[PDB]
Amino acid sequence: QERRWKVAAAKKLVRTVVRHHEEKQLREERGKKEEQSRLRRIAASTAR
Amino acid sequence: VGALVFDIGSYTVRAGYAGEDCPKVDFPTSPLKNGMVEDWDSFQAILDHTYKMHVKSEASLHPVLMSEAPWNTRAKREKLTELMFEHYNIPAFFLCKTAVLTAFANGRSTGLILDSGATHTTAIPVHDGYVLQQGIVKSPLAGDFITMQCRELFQEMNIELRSWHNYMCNCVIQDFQASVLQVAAQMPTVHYEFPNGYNCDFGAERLKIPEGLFDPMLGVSHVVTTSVGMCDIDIRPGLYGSVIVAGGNTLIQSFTDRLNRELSQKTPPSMRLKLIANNTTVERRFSSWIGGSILASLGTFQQMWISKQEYEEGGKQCVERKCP
Amino acid sequence: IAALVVDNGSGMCKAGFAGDDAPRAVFPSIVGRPRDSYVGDEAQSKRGILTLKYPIEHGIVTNWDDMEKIWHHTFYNELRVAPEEHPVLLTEAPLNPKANREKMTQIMFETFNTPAMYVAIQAVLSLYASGRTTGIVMDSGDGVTHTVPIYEGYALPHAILRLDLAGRDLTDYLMKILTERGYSFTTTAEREIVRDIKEKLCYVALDFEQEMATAASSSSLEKSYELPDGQVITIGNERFRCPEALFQPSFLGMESCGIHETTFNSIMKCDVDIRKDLYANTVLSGGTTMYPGIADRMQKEITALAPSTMKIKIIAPPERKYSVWIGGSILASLSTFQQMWISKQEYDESGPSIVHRKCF
Repeated sequence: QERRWKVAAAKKLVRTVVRHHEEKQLREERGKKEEQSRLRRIAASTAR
Repeated sequence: VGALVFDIGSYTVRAGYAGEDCPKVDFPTSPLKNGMVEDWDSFQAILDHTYKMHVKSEASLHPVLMSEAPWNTRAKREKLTELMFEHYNIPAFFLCKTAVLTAFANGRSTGLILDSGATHTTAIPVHDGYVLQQGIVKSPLAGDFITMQCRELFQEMNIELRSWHNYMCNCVIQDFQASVLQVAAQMPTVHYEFPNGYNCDFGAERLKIPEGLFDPMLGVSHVVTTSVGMCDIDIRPGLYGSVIVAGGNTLIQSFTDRLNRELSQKTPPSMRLKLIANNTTVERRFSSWIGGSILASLGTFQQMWISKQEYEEGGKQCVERKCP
Repeated sequence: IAALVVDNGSGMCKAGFAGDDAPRAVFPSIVGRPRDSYVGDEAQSKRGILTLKYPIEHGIVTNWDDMEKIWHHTFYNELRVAPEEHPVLLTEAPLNPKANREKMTQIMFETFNTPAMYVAIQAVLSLYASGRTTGIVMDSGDGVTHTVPIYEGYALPHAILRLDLAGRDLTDYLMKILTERGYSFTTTAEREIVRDIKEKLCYVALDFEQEMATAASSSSLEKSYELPDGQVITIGNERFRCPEALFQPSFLGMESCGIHETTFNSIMKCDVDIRKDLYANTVLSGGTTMYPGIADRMQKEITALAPSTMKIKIIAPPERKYSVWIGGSILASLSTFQQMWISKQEYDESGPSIVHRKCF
């Protein structure tokens, strides 16, 4: 049973870490996108 | 405290107050070979020469606005704010693209701009007051190229066309352009006289010299038609109905006219392509300064500058934050 | 509350706290000894009455008192923290005897009495830092070498390979050849200076033979370095003579499979079904292992020896000097891993063996 269980523990840890990397990168990208959108919006404020 | 608006253009500097119609000082610019400050010290010196000799007023009192090239690199802007605030200690600052001011001078936010200076002629489509960096097309077939045709075509004439003599040598080839260059196929021509009295019957040279910017490299028409290609798809009709021209280098006889034909025959005929005829030198020479002068004057400029305050609380980073 | 990460390099300790990017304090892991025994650089500063000592021999512990005191001084001066209110995460080389594991667990619990403890291999934590699922890890550490094929965040002790060759032996050989060039390098200062020169100009040759031809013909390889005394050293072929020893143990009179040869052996020791993926998931290790021309040359060598029918996608993080510690910070910064900690009362109710019952 211990054999069965630690392999599962390793697998779940791998899934956790891969998911973490994923949101890290997605947050980076979406932050950039929001920044440029805000810049366009302030330029549209100039246009206002 | 009347706001000061300076244009640091590549070949001449146009300087003046926000509330006045004309730049009170327009003198030759060099630290701006490529389009941005190549020599900060020479740049700083000519700026110093501006505040003291050209306008006879300290920079520490009036609010100040500077205009910059559309394609310029950021590092220039951060350093400019760094140099400007540190040395001159201005109360308020701002940076705007020359193309943006022209569209502001022409009272048309959404448009496409054609201008040329030292070594560069570019196409910049501006939408909603925003320059589409991706849409910019920069070509070398600037006025300098055409004048260099003039100079060589003068040297072949074998006329006698220290740095001041070079300034004179350059000044004449430009002056000849305004009088003569128009865009046996030209019929009898002018009798333009040099100050010493030398002259010649300037024949087809007046017609072939200007043709270089269309056909010496991307011609001005090719510069623009592609630029709109690179921009968005559906705003393109807006740009075509809003094309504008600025810059003293663009001052050639039937120039704007030939541009209309080249585009009218290149654009789809169904399009509403229109050129705004600010063809007068005074219009073209002031167009950039006019937009800046208007910009500084307005009552919402009171929140738009980078006050001296923003520069203490934040360093160079503010430039990217306050100026689109 | 705080989170503690302890990375113990083969010859330099580099500790820090979870969530941090870089270790709190870093220094070589040496121990003084009076003819008060002082720690690392603390001992080094007092060389007159303290003698240098390496508790991490061969990448392995020597005497429990030595690292007891390294932790003593760590906590009291560098961290200047109360770890006994924070979890304590520690790392180890693979194939470590259970004796060392129980010993360190007991030392932690009794000597320092910190609530939460847990241990995990260096290589797997570095892989976690590398953000990949399945692959093979090369442990080009600092004092010892290993090849860890990690699968599903899970490794097979048998498949691993070992070799006690690392930056220390490379530096010793480089010192030897530099002395042979007509120089001399005896004391600690000379050792560190040789390591400095290596870190500065030494690199990994692409075609070692044509590299010899160029060094003996193109003096550009022969370069000038200001020694601490100021002396300028011409350094040509020797810029990369030592690194080639990695693939050629004969350089030092040793006989074994080169680094990539060792790696091929290891990947063969695995199961064929996923060796293609392993090839696709190369790894690197060691801050003393980033020398130019190394990743590309190793890539070429694997492409050659490894059948091209499989995809050999190398992985050479230029920031791997802390890979293990960085992975440790990441892990300690995970929610589901918090439960997995081990409490002091759990030791009090099960003894040290609880680590081998749970700490995996």
